[PDB]
Amino acid sequence: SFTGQGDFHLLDHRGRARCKADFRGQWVLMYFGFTHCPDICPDELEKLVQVVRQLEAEPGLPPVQPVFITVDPERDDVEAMARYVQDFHPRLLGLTGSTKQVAQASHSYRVYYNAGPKDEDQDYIVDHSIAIYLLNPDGLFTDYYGRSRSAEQISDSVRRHMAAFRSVLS
Ligand SMILES: [Cu+]
Repeated sequence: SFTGQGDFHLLDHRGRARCKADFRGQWVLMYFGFTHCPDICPDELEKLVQVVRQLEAEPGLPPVQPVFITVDPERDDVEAMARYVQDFHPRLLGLTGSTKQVAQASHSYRVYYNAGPKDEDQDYIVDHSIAIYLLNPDGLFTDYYGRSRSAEQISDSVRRHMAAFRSVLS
């Protein structure tokens, strides 16, 4: 008795907070990042935006909506997300939160990011190991992508992930 649908809750880049249930009826691309990457995110977000724009051009392919998610709150803001979305394009979506969100999400859904020690000198932040995930139109996941790729492998992989997950109404 009760559901309780394997939920989640994050802040919207305009000062609200969105639940798992709103995103139903879409394909959604989940990206784990932070508002201060030097030279990985400004490749990959533009690289993925070119794949999203290919799927605006090519008829019958899935409407892949991106979300960018902050992995640590000690350097972010909802107003920083609001810029990080819009100065790329208003088709972006920015999501943020705090410890008892991101920790209980990670306890429910185990995934890699490296919290490091330090003592005296002192570079290092957190490793964000360039993986992304496909969330789908009932609030379930399909599979992963990333590690090292570029648009020509992505559009064919999104076509193959589509041909695996399927429609129905066939
Ligand atoms: Cu990055």
